[PDB]
Amino acid sequence: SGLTPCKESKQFAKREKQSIKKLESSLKIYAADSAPALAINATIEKTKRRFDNYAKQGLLCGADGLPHLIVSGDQRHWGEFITPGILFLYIAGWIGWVGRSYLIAIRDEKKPTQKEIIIDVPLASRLVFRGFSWPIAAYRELLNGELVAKDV
Amino acid sequence: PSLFVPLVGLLFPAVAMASLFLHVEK
Amino acid sequence: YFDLEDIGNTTGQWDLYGSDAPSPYSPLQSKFFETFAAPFTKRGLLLKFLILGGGSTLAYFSTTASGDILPIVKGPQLPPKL
Amino acid sequence: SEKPTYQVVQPINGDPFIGSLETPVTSSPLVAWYLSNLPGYRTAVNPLLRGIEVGLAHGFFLVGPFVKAGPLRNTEYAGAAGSLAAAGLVVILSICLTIYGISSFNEGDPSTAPSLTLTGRKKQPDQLQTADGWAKFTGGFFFGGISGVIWAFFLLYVLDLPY
Amino acid sequence: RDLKTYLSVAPVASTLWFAALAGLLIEINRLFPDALTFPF
Amino acid sequence: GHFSRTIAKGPDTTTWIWNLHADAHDFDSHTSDLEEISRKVFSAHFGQLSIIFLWLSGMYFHGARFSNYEAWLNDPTHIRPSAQVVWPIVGQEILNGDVGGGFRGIQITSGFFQIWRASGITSELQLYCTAIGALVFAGLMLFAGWFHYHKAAPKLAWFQDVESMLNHHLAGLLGLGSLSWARHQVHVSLPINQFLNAGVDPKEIPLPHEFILNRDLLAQLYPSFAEGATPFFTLNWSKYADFLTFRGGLDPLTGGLWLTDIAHHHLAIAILFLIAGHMYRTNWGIGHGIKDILEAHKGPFTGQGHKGLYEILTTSWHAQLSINLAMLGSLTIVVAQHMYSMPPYPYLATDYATQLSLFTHHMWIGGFLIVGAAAHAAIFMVRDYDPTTRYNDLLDRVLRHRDAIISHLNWVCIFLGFHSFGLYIHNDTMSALGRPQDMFSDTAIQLQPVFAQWIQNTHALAPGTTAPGATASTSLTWGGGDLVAVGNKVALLPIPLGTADFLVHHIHAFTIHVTVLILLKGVLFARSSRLIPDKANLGFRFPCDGPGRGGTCQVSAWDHVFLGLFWMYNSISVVIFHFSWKMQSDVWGSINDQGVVTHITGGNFAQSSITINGWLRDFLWAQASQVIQSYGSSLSAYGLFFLGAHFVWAFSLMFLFSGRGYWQELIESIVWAHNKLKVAPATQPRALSIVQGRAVGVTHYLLGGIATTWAFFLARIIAVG
Amino acid sequence: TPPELDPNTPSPIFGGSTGGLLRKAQVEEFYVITWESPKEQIFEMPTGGAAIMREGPNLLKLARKEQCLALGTRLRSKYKIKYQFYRVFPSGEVQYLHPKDGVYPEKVNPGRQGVGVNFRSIGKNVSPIEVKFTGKQ
Amino acid sequence: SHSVKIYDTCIGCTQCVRACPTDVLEMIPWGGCKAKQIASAPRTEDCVGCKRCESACPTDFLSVRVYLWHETTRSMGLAY
Ligand code: CLA
Ligand code: CLA
Ligand code: CLA
Ligand SMILES: CCCCCCCCCCCCCCCC(=O)OC[C@H](COP(=O)(O)OC[C@@H](O)CO)OC(=O)CCCCCCCCCCCCCCC
Ligand SMILES: CC1=C(/C=C/C(C)=C/C=C/C(C)=C\C=C\C=C(C)\C=C\C=C(C)\C=C\C2=C(C)CCCC2(C)C)C(C)(C)CCC1
Ligand code: SF4
Ligand code: SF4
Ligand code: SF4
Repeated sequence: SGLTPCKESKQFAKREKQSIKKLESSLKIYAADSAPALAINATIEKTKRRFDNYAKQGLLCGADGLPHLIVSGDQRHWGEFITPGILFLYIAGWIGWVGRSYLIAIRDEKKPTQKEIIIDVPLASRLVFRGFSWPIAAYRELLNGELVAKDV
Repeated sequence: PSLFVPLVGLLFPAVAMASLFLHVEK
Repeated sequence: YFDLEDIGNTTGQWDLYGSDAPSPYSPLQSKFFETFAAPFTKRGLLLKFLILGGGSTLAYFSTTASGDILPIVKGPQLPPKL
Repeated sequence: SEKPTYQVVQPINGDPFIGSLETPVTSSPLVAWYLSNLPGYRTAVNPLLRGIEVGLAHGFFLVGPFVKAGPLRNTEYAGAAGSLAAAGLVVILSICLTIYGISSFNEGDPSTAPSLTLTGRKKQPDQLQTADGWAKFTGGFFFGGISGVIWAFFLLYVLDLPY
Repeated sequence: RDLKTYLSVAPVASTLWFAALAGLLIEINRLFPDALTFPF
Repeated sequence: GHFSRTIAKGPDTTTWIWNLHADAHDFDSHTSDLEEISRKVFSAHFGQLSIIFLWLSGMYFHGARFSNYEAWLNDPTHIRPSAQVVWPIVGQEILNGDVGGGFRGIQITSGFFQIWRASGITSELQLYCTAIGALVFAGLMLFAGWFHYHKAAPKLAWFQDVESMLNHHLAGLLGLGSLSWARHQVHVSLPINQFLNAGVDPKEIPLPHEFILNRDLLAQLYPSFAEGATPFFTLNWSKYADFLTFRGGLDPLTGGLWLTDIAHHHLAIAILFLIAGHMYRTNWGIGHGIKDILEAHKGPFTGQGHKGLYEILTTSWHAQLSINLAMLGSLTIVVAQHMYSMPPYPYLATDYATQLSLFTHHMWIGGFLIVGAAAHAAIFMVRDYDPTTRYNDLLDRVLRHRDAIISHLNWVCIFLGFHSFGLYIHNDTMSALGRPQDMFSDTAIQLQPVFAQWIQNTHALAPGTTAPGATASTSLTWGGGDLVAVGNKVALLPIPLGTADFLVHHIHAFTIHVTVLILLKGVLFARSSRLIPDKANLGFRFPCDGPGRGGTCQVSAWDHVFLGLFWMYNSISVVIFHFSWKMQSDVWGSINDQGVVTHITGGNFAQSSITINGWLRDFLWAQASQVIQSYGSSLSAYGLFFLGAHFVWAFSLMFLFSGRGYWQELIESIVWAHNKLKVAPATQPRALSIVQGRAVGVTHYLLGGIATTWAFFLARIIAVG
Repeated sequence: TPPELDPNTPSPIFGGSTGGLLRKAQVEEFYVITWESPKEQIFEMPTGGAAIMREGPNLLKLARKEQCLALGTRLRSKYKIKYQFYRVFPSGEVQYLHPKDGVYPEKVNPGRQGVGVNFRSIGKNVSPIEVKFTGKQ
Repeated sequence: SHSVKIYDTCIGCTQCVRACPTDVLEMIPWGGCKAKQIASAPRTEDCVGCKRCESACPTDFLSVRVYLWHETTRSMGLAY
């Protein structure tokens, strides 16, 4: 953390100006009122906006003038990894739990492989939303989240 | 001096390859 | 059609292709060659003579004026940091 | 087997179960006559005499390439002395010949060569093979090679045609 | 008409699913582009 | 497997899924009924034609709505040809770059812009119609296949009448096709382009149909059109010579072949294909029995010959497919080497970016198709070769002395390999040791290609002497002292041939001979071998026959195509490299006011392409700087694809250097982890088959390798040209 | 069973090839195969192509043994033909192999001798052990 | 040459024999299974070691096992 925040940065600020000047260089040959015109100018506002937002949310920015994320767990920078990370695992589990729940329901009777290549069973009866509460799989763990066939 | 030895370092492969050839076909 | 356990040779490509020629000979000049090529006909003795004939290679390199073994002269480069 | 065959590719010596076939290149009187002659062939002749012919011819041939394409093409100093190089090759080439001759012993069950001509005459042996025979031949080659080398240099070390 | 449904229920399902997923993701990026963090 | 019932049966392993696609088009493995197969493939061709037709519709459509073709028309010299536009999402809009004409788009290299100008197309209105007409055709073609498989499928007897099919295809399609196009040229292409070369502007050009109706507009230029009766019926034909000529060479203002020549060309080609169309026997007497004529040729060397061929090439698709693939591929290659030397389109040669990519594209397509000929030729030997019913005798003997052909071809490759690559290793060693006199160079011991230099010499002195009607040369690479310069760019110039040109041709001799070796060895030894006397019973596509006999890996004819596939890559990959450097170094460049010509790399080909280090530095390292510095610019995608290809390529080595036994054992440990958590699929996961792993390997190798140059070349010529 | 023996028989029509015997036959071994055809048919012939079968005893000389069986197994299929092949050697000698018992190996016969039969069952093999043998005895 | 063994876990389906192109195996009267036959490996000298026999075996793991040992011309599959 030798980095000083993107607000009091001279490099990250300089980098903003450099990028928009190059974009401005391009619209000079098309004449305003034209299509390639807005597209360039629309790109410029997005450029200004993203530079503006990064300074707001914190983001430390190294000497190179680009934001560096801090994943130490620091409460000041939770939004840089932990909060998106919690969101990922949620969806990651949800997918995992829904998929597992499917192959389980299929196994008894029928031709199980038939359901795997073709699933004219959609979410089975109603399996998707079951993922809304996947984390309750912790309670599935205390019972039989795992099979006892091989080892423990 | 050093212009006598790298060739015997090349006479030696000739000698070694010949001897070994006789050894392996025997 | 023609397989004969009696002769196993013609059965196989045992026969010398007509390129064999077991004909006469060549002029009497041979009487000369047989006299002077004899020491090299012994084998093993010749193997040695040729290897020790490698003493020629040593002699030829110990004494050799025109092979690049001299700079010829220059002032050498320092050169990246001396 | 002549001559209304109206076709070329007679099975090798009448045997269609031995791999090879009869073609003009394989068997044409001109080719056959040519092949029958030469030192490698010409069985029943002294091996030393044959090596000399072969050796002498090759040694002479080797000089040209070495002298012309040598590191000193291109030099009085290396005007043709490179022929010495051609000579060295025949020194080495005589080793390879000598060591190969040790694959034939002196017992020697002389000759691994076929014991019959085509036409299955069933008569005669070859003798190039065998320890004594092969060795004579090398010695001839060595002799023939060194000489062919010197002679070719000779003419070149005088020449006049073609400068 | 049972047949068309099944037909749409093979690996094509994957394309439709990933097309729908892509559309969602792109549109999310339209409304919230250049997102390096979750700040709420 | 949808195609077969047992195949469809049920899935127990994942191998079923891979097999399903692998034998999807393998029509002769689904039935033994020849008629059923033929009916299948015939409909399949319709479905193909629909796709390429749809493909064309999108090219015309995009040219209309998403291109600056009109803008390029007025100022072709320094406007960059661009079709297709990128939506401004997740930062994409940077790929939209300055291409001139006040337009933002990706610069293209297909060459449609040059095609459209030649056709006399002037407005998006015209492109819009052609797009719809193509879609209408695409609807037909797709419908036509459905109609000829479910409603009215032809008999086997229909397909077997090859004589009738021949007569039509090289007359009804070729002849009238050439003739029909010949008409559009002199009525639309030639008049309109004549205006375009006069700087009249497209909107100031009258509409094409006004040229056809009243002769007045078309007659003021090319006054032979003035006579209503026309001198054609007078059969003098000398009067017509104004709109068509045998001038040849190149127009100094448009840089393409004179349309004045191409019209005459098609006029000749048309009837030449119309006459040659009247050859084979049908129903009304006059004609040939190809069966009869084929039988007639026999020989002291061939004994019976060609007898029985007609039976083979009328009952075996793979036999016909091999022949067609062998020459259609060969045709694509000569197309590449005829369009570069004789630029047939207006402002084509000037557009260096298009020319490099056109030549390179045709070389790969031609290269691939030829390799495919090897496959189906081998498939024929395994599946359709039956001496009992269809003996040829030509095929025999070939099989009879097959150990001979391969052994000789084996030797030639070694001779060529030494006498090609070795020379370079010589030069690389003599230069490193500080003795350039020793090297094979124009400055030292030179190996001049006097034969090629002599053929070019006679082509230069051809007009007037052995070609009176020819005013100028065929191509300006055979010119002598001529120089065409469209814009500030050089369209074409006499191409020199030196010792550096002697080496590279001998490398192409090599690479082609080895590629032939691998493929031809797989075809002849497809059925039997001393090693495997019954290989034909193992099929065409099998991995092996065990570790026995020391090891019998890749003995299949399939694997010979697999090995020869890399070599076809190695081959072309160096042809296109020869093309790129030679054109940049000794042809392409800018011409000044005085007449001094500066080439892109400045004639460094002659003394630096004789070294391996020279290609690695002066060519690769040098000309890469564009692709590796394309970040933050319009050519951003090429930089990424350059890196992206390098990956799919190194990704192939994973499949090629290993075997499935390792992977299956690894999966075992992974299946265990699944069974612990109730997440084991009923469809048991299996590793790829031994043969599939090779198929997967070579595809990614070719993709990553080919793709990687694609980005190489397209980044280079665009930034420089 | 008494081996029948082969003396002289005519060879099938063919005209030659480059896949025939070569030197190995002269110095090590070569294999011959005999079969009787009820018709002058046409068979593929390994290591080449197209040869007329002939009608009669039919005698053919090949190499590797395997080449003979391949032909023989094709000879038993397609055409309902019985066949037998031997290993000639270079100095006469009469080694007759296959069928041998006189009844095909695939068909169980009364007095053959097991040779290399393990009544342990696989997976019950040991681990070395620096002593001679590998454990799959 | 190569070393081949047969195991009592065999069921006498005779597919290993039909697969062999050199005739290394054969069937044998036995009392161990319903077929009352069992594979035999008398002629290991002609064995090339291609494991065609193993790819025809239906027993859970092979009743016939080929152990590639010393190499000979016959095992090397040479015709020259
Ligand atoms: C009009 C609608 C229609 C319908 C309902 C059918 C229905 C059927 N067809 Mg027919 N067919 C049609 C149109 C249709 N077809 C057309 C327009 C053609 C001309 C090309 C054909 C040519 C054809 C042949 C040769 C055969 C059939 C067969 C069949 C039967 C089996 C289906 C099958 O082949 O497996 C699979 C179903 C598919 C849809 C496979 C996909 C193939 C399409 C064309 C892919 C499209 C190309 C794609 C864009 C390539 C780019 C991919 C890219 C994204 C990477 C089934 C009754 C088969 C049969 O009779 O069984 C023995 C058969 O032999 N069809
Ligand atoms: C004249 C054109 C032509 C035609 C009509 C055929 C027809 C056929 N071929 Mg042939 N082939 C050709 C050209 C042709 N081929 C050429 C030029 C080659 C040399 C490369 C081959 C090499 C070849 C082999 C090795 C085989 C065939 C086989 C077959 C048969 C069935 C195989 C199948 O269904 O495909 C299946 C289709 C797939 C498995 C799809 C594979 C995925 C492709 C290769 C990826 C392509 C990448 C893409 C272009 C770019 C990347 C896109 C991606 C990133 C999204 C069928 C008769 C098979 C056969 O056994 O014959 C009966 C066989 O094994 N062909
Ligand atoms: C660049 C080439 C390359 C790549 C990318 C890999 C990658 C991998 N190897 Mg491999 N390997 C290679 C070359 C390569 N190898 C070579 C030359 C050899 C010597 C023969 C080996 C020998 C080898 C062995 C012995 C093993 C591996 C293993 C692995 C896996 C390790 C798991 C991992 O770290 O990340 C996971 C995967 C990746 C990082 C790459 C996945 C590719 C992308 C990221 C997937 C995304 C697809 C994307 C959506 C595009 C879609 C395409 C579209 C057409 C659908 C990984 C898949 C091991 C393994 O299998 O562990 C499980 C292992 O046992 N490799
Ligand atoms: C030094 C410069 C002078 C050039 C001469 C040397 C260069 C040319 C090489 C000589 C080849 C001889 C061709 C004889 C002309 C010729 O081919 O004769 C063809 C000859 C004719 O047979 P028939 O008369 O029976 O043909 C009619 C019937 O058989 C068919 O219905 O058939 C054979 O020769 C069978 C054996 C094949 C011969 C294989 C040799 C193949 C050579 C391979 C090299 C190809 C080079 C191509 C380069 C483009
Ligand atoms: C905090 C943090 C961190 C750290 C981390 C760590 C270090 C941790 C850890 C961790 C660990 C060390 C963990 C472990 C574990 C374990 C186990 C043993 C597991 C399991 C599991 C399971 C069983 C799952 C299942 C499932 C589910 C539930 C979902 C879906 C899927 C399935 C279905 C698959 C860092 C600092 C980095 C970042 C920031 C934050
Ligand atoms: S590793 Fe594969 S190709 Fe090699 S012997 Fe084994 S099965 Fe055959
Ligand atoms: S490995 Fe081959 S030769 Fe040996 S027993 Fe098995 S099938 Fe017979
Ligand atoms: S495959 Fe196995 S079970 Fe069948 S006969 Fe051979 S050893 Fe016995």
